[PDB]
This record gives sequence, C-alpha cells and structure tokens, in this order.
Amino acid sequence: AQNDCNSALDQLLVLEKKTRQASDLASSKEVLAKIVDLLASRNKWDDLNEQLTLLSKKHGQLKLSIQYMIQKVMEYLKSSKSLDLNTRISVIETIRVVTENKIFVEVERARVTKDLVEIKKE
Amino acid sequence: GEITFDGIGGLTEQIRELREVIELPLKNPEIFQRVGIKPPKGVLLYGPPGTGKTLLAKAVAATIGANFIFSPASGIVDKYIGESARIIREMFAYAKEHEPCIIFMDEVDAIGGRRFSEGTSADREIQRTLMELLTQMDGFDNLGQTKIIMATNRPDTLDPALLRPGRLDRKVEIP
Amino acid sequence: EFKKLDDKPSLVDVHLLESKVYHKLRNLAKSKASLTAARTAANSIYCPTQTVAELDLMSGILHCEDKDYKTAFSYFFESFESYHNLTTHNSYEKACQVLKYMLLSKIMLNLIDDVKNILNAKYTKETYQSRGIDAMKAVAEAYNNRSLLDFNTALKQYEKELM
Amino acid sequence: ALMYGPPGTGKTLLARACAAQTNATFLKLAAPQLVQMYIGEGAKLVRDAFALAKEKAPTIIFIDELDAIGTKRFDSEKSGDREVQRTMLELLNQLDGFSSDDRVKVLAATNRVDVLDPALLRSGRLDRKIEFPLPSEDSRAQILQ
Amino acid sequence: RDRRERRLIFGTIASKMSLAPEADLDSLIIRNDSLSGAVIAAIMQEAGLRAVRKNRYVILQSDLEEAYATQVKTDNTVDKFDFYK
Amino acid sequence: AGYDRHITIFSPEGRLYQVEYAFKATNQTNINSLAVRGKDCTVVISQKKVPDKLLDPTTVSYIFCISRTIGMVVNGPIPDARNAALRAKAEAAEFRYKYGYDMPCDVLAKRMANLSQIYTQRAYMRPLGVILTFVSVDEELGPSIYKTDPAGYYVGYKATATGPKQQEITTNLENHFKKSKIDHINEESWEKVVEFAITHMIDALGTEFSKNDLEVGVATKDKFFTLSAENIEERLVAIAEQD
Amino acid sequence: ADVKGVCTEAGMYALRERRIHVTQEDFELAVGKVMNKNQET
Amino acid sequence: MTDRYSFSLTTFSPSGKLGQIDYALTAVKQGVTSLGIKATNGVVIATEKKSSSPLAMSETLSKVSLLTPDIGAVYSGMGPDYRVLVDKSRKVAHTSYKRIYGEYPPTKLLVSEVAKIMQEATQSGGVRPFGVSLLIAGHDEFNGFSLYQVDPSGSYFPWKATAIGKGSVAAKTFLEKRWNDELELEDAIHIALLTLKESVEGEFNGDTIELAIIGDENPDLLGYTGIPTDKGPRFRKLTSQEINDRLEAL
Amino acid sequence: GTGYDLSNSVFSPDGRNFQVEYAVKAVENGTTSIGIKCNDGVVFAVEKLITSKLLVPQKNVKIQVVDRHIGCVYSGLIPDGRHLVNRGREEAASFKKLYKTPIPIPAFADRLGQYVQAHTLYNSVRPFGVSTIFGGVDKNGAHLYMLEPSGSYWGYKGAATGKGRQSAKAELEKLVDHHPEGLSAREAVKQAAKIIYLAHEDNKEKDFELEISWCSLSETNGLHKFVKGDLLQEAIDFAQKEING
Repeated sequence: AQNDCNSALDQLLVLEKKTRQASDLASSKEVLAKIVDLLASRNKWDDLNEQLTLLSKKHGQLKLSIQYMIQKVMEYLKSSKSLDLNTRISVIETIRVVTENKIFVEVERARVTKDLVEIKKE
Repeated sequence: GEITFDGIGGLTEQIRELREVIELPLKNPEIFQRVGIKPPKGVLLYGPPGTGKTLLAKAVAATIGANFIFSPASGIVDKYIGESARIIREMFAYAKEHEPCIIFMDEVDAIGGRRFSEGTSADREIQRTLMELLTQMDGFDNLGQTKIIMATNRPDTLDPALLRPGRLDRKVEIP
Repeated sequence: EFKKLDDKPSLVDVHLLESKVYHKLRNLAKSKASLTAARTAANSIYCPTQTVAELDLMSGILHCEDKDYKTAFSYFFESFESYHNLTTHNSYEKACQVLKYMLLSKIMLNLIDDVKNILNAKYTKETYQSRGIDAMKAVAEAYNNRSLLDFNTALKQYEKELM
Repeated sequence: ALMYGPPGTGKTLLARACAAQTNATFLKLAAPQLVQMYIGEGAKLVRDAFALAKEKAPTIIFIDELDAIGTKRFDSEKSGDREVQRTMLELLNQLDGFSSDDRVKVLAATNRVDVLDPALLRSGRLDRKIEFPLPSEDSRAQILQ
Repeated sequence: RDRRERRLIFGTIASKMSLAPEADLDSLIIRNDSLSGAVIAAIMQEAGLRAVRKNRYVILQSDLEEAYATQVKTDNTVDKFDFYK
Repeated sequence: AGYDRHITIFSPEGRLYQVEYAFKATNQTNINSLAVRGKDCTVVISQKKVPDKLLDPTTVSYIFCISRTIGMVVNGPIPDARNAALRAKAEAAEFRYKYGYDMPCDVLAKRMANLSQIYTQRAYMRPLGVILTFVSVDEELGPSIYKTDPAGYYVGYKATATGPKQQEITTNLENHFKKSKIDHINEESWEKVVEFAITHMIDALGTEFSKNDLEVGVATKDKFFTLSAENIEERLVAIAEQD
Repeated sequence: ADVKGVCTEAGMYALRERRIHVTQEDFELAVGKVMNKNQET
Repeated sequence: MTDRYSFSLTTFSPSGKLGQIDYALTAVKQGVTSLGIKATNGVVIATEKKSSSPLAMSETLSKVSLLTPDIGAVYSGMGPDYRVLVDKSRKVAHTSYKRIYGEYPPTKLLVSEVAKIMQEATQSGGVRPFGVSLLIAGHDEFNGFSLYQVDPSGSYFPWKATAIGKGSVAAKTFLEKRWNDELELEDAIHIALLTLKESVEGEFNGDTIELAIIGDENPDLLGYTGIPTDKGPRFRKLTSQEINDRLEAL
Repeated sequence: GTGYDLSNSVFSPDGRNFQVEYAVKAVENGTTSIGIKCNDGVVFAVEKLITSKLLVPQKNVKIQVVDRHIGCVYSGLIPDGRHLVNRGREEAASFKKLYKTPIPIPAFADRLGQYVQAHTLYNSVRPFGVSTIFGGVDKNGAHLYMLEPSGSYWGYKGAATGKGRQSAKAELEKLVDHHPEGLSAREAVKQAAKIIYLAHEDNKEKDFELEISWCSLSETNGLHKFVKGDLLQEAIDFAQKEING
C-alpha cells in the first residue's frame, strides 16, 4: 500500500541523482524496472501510465529505460480498449520517448506508432 | 578519399557544416529545386591547413563517393598559348561526367591573387586564370553536382571577386 | 512650372495623370516615357507606400497594351505583396483593380492554372468576390475546356462591371 | 624537423653526422633551384625528390635555405610568392601521406625562423622545432680537443 | 539604392523562393539602408539558400531574419561609427 | 606629431582607431551579458567562467558592488576593469559626502564618459577598453540600466545586451514588449524576475549554463546582491520544476 | 568640355523622342543637368 | 617618469594647412544633418534625434544642449568632443557673468569663449584639438536672435541660416528660398520639416527630429508664478507629440 | 600590429599589446616558485638555483616579507620583483598607521595591481616583468593570490609560475584533490617539497637548494616564518622517497 509506493518514490529521488546528466554516475534500466513494475502492482496500469508520463518529462536514466516501460503499459491499455484507448493518444503527444526526438532509432519506436496509427485508420 | 569522415570526429563542428553544404544537394537535388532557390555554389575553408583541414576535404569525398580532384594551383601555370585555358576546361568537363565531385583548390593566391602591389611581373598569368573560374560561375553552367572548395591559410590574398557572394557564398571557418 | 518651384511631391501626381491622358489619345509610346519620369521623381523624395505601388499599377497596365505579360505580372506581384502586409488597410479601389488585372494577365499569358491558384488563395485575393472575379474564373475556365458557349455566357452576365 | 638557430658551430656538420649514423642518403636540395620562373616544373621537382628519397630510404633531405620554400608573407604580395607556397605545400602533403612509415626525413636549416604557413602543429609535417644554443665550458673544451 | 529601390529587390527575389503572408517588407526597410543593387540581391538569394540548408522548406520573415543575423557578424561592434550613435 | 595609433591623435579620416578597437575585442574574452528590468528589481545575467579547478572562483568578479546599492557590470578584462572600478567607487563615495545623496546610475555614467574622452585626447594615455553597465533600483527613477561604452559615448537603456548575441536578445524582448505594450514586466518577487530573464536568455544564446558559469546580480531598493551558486541552480531547476 | 557634354546629353533627349535633329529645348535641359552636378553636397 | 609631451601635435604642412584641423573636418561632414534658422519672430533649431536601440532611452542622449538659458547649440561632428565642450562652455558662462554683470553672456561674447577653448586646444600639445562644429542659436536682449557658426579651429562667422553635416548645400537652397525674414516661428518649423524630408529619405518621422526653439515665454520659464522681477528663460524644447502636431499642420 | 610593441598608451586590436606579451615571456624565463593554500594557511616554496660555491645560503632567498603575515615570492627577473615589493612595503607601512590594522592580502593585491596597471596606461613608464605569488592569514581568512604582469590578478587555491609552471600544476592538482584543500600545514611542507622536485626536472643544468616558508594560524599563529630545521629536513626525505630520482 504506502510503503512499497514510498520505496518507488524515495528510490526515484535516488535514481534522479543516479541518472547521467553530465559525467557523473550511470544510466540504468535496473532502477526503472523496480519503479514501474512495483508501482503497477501498488496501483493499476492506467494510473501508472498518467503519473509516469509527467515523470518522464524530467530525467529518466537515459530515455531508452523509459521507452521500454512505455511499451508494456501500452499493451495493457489496448487490451482493455474504451477510454484507455484514448489515453494512448494523450500519452504519445505529451512526451516523445516512443516517437523520440533525442534519437530516431529504435524498433520499439516504430511499433508503438504502428499500433496507434492502425486503431486511428480503423 | 583515403581517410574517413566519422573517424575524424572531434573535428565535429567543421564536419557538420561541410555535410550540410555538400551532401544534401548531391544526394537530393529535388529539395533545392522545389523551393526555387539554387543549390550551393562554392565553399571556402579558411584558417590553418595544418590543423587537419586537408583530412576534412578527403573525408567529405569518401562518404558521397564523389570523385576527389586535387589541384596544384601553380600547375594550372603553364607558359604556353592556351595550355592554361585547356586545364580549367578539362577539369570542369570531367567534373560533369564524373559528378558528384569535389574540386579542391590548394592555396588560392596563385590563381586568385589581388596583384602583387598593383604591378605585374607574372601576376597577369594569375589574372588569366582567375577570369576563367569567374566565367564558368557566371555562365549558363551552374554548380550543384560539381562542387568547388577553395582553401587558403589567410583570406588576405583572396581576390575581392571571390569574397563577393556568387563566386563563394559559403565561408566555413576552422574554429 | 513644377520643376523650378520645388513642387516635387506634386510632380508624381501630374506625371501619372499625364500618362492616362496620353493612353486614351492613342499614344502608347508617350505614356511610357512620362511614367519613367514619375518614377525618377518618386525616388527623388520620401513618399507613402501606396503612391509607389500605384505607379507600378500603371506600369503593369501599359505592359498589357504594349505587350510583355510577364513584365505586367511582375509589378502587379509587387503591388499585391505589399497590400498583403498592409492587410485590410489598403483602400478599396486600389486593391480590387490590381486583383482584376492580375487574374487577366495570366489568362492572356496561358498560365490558366495559376488563375485557379489565386482563387483558392485568400492572402492574394482577400475576401473579395464580385462579378469581375467571377468573370475571370469563368473565362479562364471557358478557355481550358476549349468552350465558346461558356465564354459568351460570362461576357453577358458579368458585362456591366467587367466590360 | 625544422631547425633554426645559429650555425657557426657545425650545424651542417651535425646534419651530415646524423646522415652517417642512420645510414641515410644525404641529398642537398637547394630551395632556389625550384623556385623556377617557369610553370609547375618546380612542383614536379618536389615530387621527384620524394620519389628517389623513398627508393633510397633511409634518406635526409637537407634543404639549403628556407627562403624559397617560405617567405611568402601574409600580405597581398603572397600573390607573387606562389612558387614558393606550392613547392613547400606539396612536400608536406606528401610527408603526411606517408607519416606512419619513416623512410625519408626532411630537415630545413637557417640562421633564424622566417614567416611560414602553419606546419609546426603537426606530427606528419615538420613537427619538431629544434633550437641551437651557444656552447659552454665543457662544450668548448671538447671542440678544442 | 533608395528606399523604393531596395523594396523592389526584396520583392523580386522573394517571388522566386517560398513566401507566404509572412515576408514582411516593412521590417526590412528599417534593416537595410542604401546598399547596392548587387548587395541586396546577393543577400536575399543567400538567405533562402541558407534556410534550406538549416532543413527548413518554408521561408518566412522569421527565416530571413535568423539567416541574416548569423552572416552579418560574429564579433561585437558597439553601435555605428564614432560620429553618431 | 607622431602617428595616429602610436599616440592618440586623429586618423586621416577623422576617426579614432583606438576607440573602435576598444569596442571590438574586449567582449570576446568569453563574456556575454544582458540586463533586463524588473518591476521593482533589475536583473543582470552575465557569463563568468574559471578554466582551472585550482582557481578560486569567488575572487573571480566581473559584477562588482560599487556601493551597498549600486552594482557595475564590466564587459572586458580585469586590468582595465579595476581602473574603472577605482574611479567608480571613488566617484560614488565623494558624491555621497558632498551632495548628501546616493549615486544614480546616470550621473556616474555621464561623469565616467567625459573623463574617458579626455584620456582619448591625451597622447600618453588610452581610453579603457571596458563597457560598463551601471545598475540599481533608484528611488528617483525605479529600476534603471545605464551603459557607457568606450569612446566617451554613453546612453541610457531600458534593457541592453553586449557580445555578438546582441541581435538575438533584442529581437526576443522587442516582439514581447510590442505585444504586451510595456518594456517592464510586472512581478514583485525577485525570483520570478530572474526566471523571466532566463527564459529570454536560454532561447537567445541557445544554451543553458552551470552555477559557476553564471553570475547573476539583482538590484533591489537599497540593496544589490549577487546570488550564491546553489541559489543560481535553484532558479535553473525551478523552471524545470514547471517542466 | 562641358559645352561638348551639353550637346551629347541633349541628344539622348532627342533620340528618345524620335526626332531627326536636336532642338533648343534639349539644350536648356542639358545645361540644367550639368549645373546640378557642380553644386554637389 | 610621467609625461614629457609638450611638443604641439598640430603643425604646419607645406601648403599652409594644419593637418589636425583638415582631418577633424572630414568627421564633421560625415556628421548629423543639423540646421539653424532665425525666424525673426524667434529662432528654431532642429537636429536629428536618432536612436541607438529601440530598447534604448534617447532622453539621456544629447543632440541639443542649453549652453546658457536663452541659448541652445547643436552640432555635426564628433559626439564625445561635443559633450566635454558644452561642459567647459557652461561653467565659465556661470562663474564669470551671472552675478558679475548680473546676467548671461551675450551670444557673440559666448561664441568667442567657445572659440577660445578650441584654439587653446589647437595651439597646445599633450592633446589633440576638438573635432566639432557648432551652430549656436540664441537670443540676448541686447542683440535679438542670432545664429553663428563655430568651426573646429575656432574660426566663427555670423549666419542668419545655415546647415552643416551631410547634405548641406541643397538644404540651404530650400531654406534660402522659403524664408527671407519676418516669418512666424511656427512657419519656420513647418519649412524646416520640409527641407529635412527632402534631405533624409528611407524613413522620416518627428520622432527622429529633436526640435528646440528659443522664442517663447511661459510663467513657468520665469520659474515662478508670482510677481516678476526678471524675464527668465526663453529656451523650450518640444516633446515628440507637439512636433507631430506641427507635422500635421500644413 | 605596430605602435603597441613600444607603447601602452594606445590599445591593440588583438586586445593585447605586444609589449605586454613580452612581459609575460620573461616570467616563464625565470625560475619556478609555487604557492599552496591549505586548510589553515599558506606554505610557499621556491627552487633556488646553485651555480657555484661562491654563493652563500639564505641571503639570496627570493622570499621577501611585507608586513607581518605576507610572504611574497616570484618568477622572472630580480630587479623588477624587488622594486614591486619595496612599493608594497611603503603602502603597507602607510596602511598600518592610518587604519591601525595590518595590510590585507586582498588590499595588497589591489596596491600592486594599481601600480602595474598605471604603467600599462603609460608609454612613459615601463611595467613589471615578474609574477609574484603571495598570501597569508588575516582577519578574514586564509588567502593565496597570484599577481601576473598585465595587472591581472585573482585568488587561487594553488599557483605556480616560471619555467617549471606546468609540472608544478600537475603535481599540485593530484595532491590538492586527494586532500580537501591540502590538509594540514605540516603536511603541506612535505607536499611542497614533492612539487619542487617534479619542477626541477625542467632545469637539470643547475643543482637546487630547497627553501620553504609558511604562514599558519594553527602552527605558526598568523605570522610568516621560515620553515627550516627538522621540518625542512623531513621534507627533503619525503620527496626523495616517493619521487625516485
């Protein structure tokens, strides 16, 4: 309930120090997997999705950590359909880490676009 | 060229300016053509030749797969009727066939002086050369898949003609 | 009188009018020369944006009667860009007359496609619709299909304003 | 390398010593001979020098003067002094061309350092700038012996 | 080139390249005072060319402005002359 | 006499070679400055860099506090900057005794200009190279920015910039002021005033800078203060709190 | 030299208006042109 | 140690000229169009206001300075030379006359005092001479309204209208023709805008003209609203709105 | 270009007068001297060149005192450095009388600064061709400063100048990092001695005699004193232990 959420939040403040913004420490998917999977557990996947999206607009242990997590949550939104389907649109316009402008390269980048575009055509 | 463009990175600033003037029109005329402003003309590299200017010129040629044409400016100075006209002409004709191409002019003061003191000894051969380059430029023939890059240490023995836009318009400095 | 009393702002006005008189009397030659003098005079002095563009309107008008639809195009282009930046602060007669002429020059030049582009554009046509604008569209189109019936139809409905 | 600094100590004599020790062919190439008033021919001469030097390797190309592969100024009289910019440039372009392999050496000698195009900033050109000082008591005494 | 004269040169080169209702001449008349017809044509042409290398298809009054300001100087020289500021 | 640049005397052309060269290469010392006006503050941002880890950057100073209330931002080198500082300081103090009142930006500017001019005519002195921007929040005019430049010319500003990103800074403020119909923004707290400055700074020079790479000097009514290193990061993080 | 210039400037006026002679008129206007140059700011 | 410079830096050339005065004059020709008119019912002086920057005040900027209360000056030349010179002129005018004869120096007498400053500076070494020319337009109640020219060397001559700067001669032609004495001050303001429109093209406003007149009184220019004791100033500088109002008045 | 190689009374376009360039050059052409700031003090050390046995120790020390608590050492030419200091002294005596307090290290930087800058506004006075490293402890903390010959000066954490400037900054930069600022004043003598040793490697045509002095608020009590005896002797040994050769 709160305690596990706190360990995500306090460990986020550890991770913000962690990240790489100059030549300091180091850019890890290990920390971000602890935050995003156990916050999905505390809450639900939709709730995770909105809070996470705001967090991504600041640091993120180099943005590939964030891009990987965004694909998992997205699959759950699609699975349920209705308003969560709408929520996929919202999220992708807000931040660019799966329509990424820091680098143009990735398979995850393309995949996440193809699913949004297919639902819009249909 | 005999040296790579990505491998000489850390010379980054110069690399990027050179890509954007050269690579993009050569691969894609279509974009410059749609806007209705011509593709770039002539580029100058100025500042030290000994910092690895020379490396950059070879390196740009390597990525385009352009034909690299290295010219000794003095060698363009034959003392016979028209041999000197003939070389400029050959160099250009071959550039068009073998386009894309870099035409690299090593220390431009001898084919593009200013005059010694306003006087003449041999500084009319320099003028004979120089009018031919200005003529090709001004001409009906247009630079866009043949690119000419001038190099000299100092810009203080380039002719005023060249320093005027439309015979050089892009001037890259080594920072 | 004017050129030795320093009534130099007046000089532009009279030169333009002197042209209009010449043009009607059938001295197409006299009009161009007079106009070139109004042009020398205009650039002697500071003056409004609108004046400058107005001589250029006459320049493009002589360039349809003395041929070179291309050169007519190019001034009318200059007048119209400037009126775009003035926006809706251009006076009514000026904006309307350049636009009537612009559409016409293209039809004679055989750039039929470009009358349809003016029509779609609204920074280069404004909000304006009138019979004139409808006639130019109708003739340029009557022109493309190779259709005489369509030409006669515009000629007649549109006639009072157009002709 | 480029040497400047006073001879009258056996600068020439040292150059030949190095030549003997390494087992280089000593080639005295006089900078005024290139500097030709005729077209290019001088450019070709610079290339021929490298060509023979590369065949004969080890080799020191010992350049009498520096006043005619240099002294080009930065003014608009650098126009006149073309022949000298071109002989030099080529010899450098050619050395860095082959910098990894040590076959040919270039040495220039003068009393004192002159205006030149940048070339002291690069390994494959004449990297090294060597000074001659004056003797001291130990040195005079050996020279006397 | 007097004021009516510069005005024409911006317009004529401006026809040839991308333009839109932003390509404000009023701005330009203040920015340029009496430079030769060679010089005005040279600059207007170069700025369309430079924008397109900065990977902009569009030309705006904004676009001409950012290209110009880069080319005109790289060192900082305080106002104009020593005669009047 | 002698010559026109071996001693300071007119050029062939009626120019002065020494004042024009004083304008140019005294702002290329890895310095770029801007000053903008608050509502009830005046903000200066100026670059200020240290190339060693062994150079204590506290002593490194290029915003000076002339009096308790007066600041002077120098663009140009520390040998020159201290000749102008000594003069400024002295003038400030003298003014305070004699005329009984605190020293306005404008009076200081005007006095220093006339003095530089005299040194410009001298044949055994130079004009100083420095460009001096004098700041406070006067109770006789509100927030003020007055800048002198080296020729004996000086003039008042409402917002100024120096270094060859002058055009960029100006245009962003001009468009902004034409829209809002004011040349001073309205906000009380100093904090929000520094955020306004940064917004226009970041866009215009196209970069952000570290705590020790900046130096920010704030003028308030009856105080001038420089922001500590943490205090300058707090502000850079605070806009990014918004993001 | 100016008296020779007056005739040649007068001639361009004659030539434009497609005359097969020059007139007195052209000459007055031509004198006015030279005087304008002498007065230079 | 210290200076030893006492050798004159202004010296004669083979022709009889003075190198420094010749140089200084080139600067003046290139300087800002300024004129002066005596309207006979006043004196109007106009000069170009300029801005350095749109974000720059031009309130501080000095193109028209009051030398003494009834007298203004304007110039073409070198701005920094002008500023210092105005100062020495103000100082001597105040100390040596304003309780000695009990009033301001007469215009001609003040032109001579300026003339002297410039001549000291031309004679003596350690310093180069002033590089400036002034138009001193004035009123004194013992000579009426006056216009003088002050040259760089300190030569002066009387004028009743003139212009100096760039584009002088033609500016004088328009002024010569339009005004020939006995003219309202207002009318001379109108003529002056017309002469300058023809002289300056590219952009023209009354927000780039700075206009002063000596040719009015208010109670506010006695400096008190009580019972007169003296006459007081007649210098009045107009604000930009008033000038636009006279630009609207044909 | 020209006129700026003979004068200082006019301004270079380079922003840097050719005569000023020549002044810096004579600084690098002297000996090494350095200065170390520490967590309570400053320690100064200099390499004194031994040429012949006709010279006498500790009478040709290049450390000269100003006031009571400022020790001043330099690189460049001897006459320039002594005249510069003699002026410091005179201002220092004046200071003490008038304000009844000792002259600051920041004040003294200014005093020197203004004498140098004065000679760089005039072609009729020739400036100084020494860089002087100085510092001490005062009422407002410990200070190390370096004065350069332009009339540029700042406070530093560490300083070197001279022939051996580079080697000295290297050896110093490692030791300062390791420590918080340079640890104790005791430690700093040992550290200093290592720095001089590395700096000697650019000489090698003369032998040297090591001379250190300190100003410390925890082991001298605010006075400038030489470091000699036991403390110097352990320092020679420490250098020769870690640095081999």
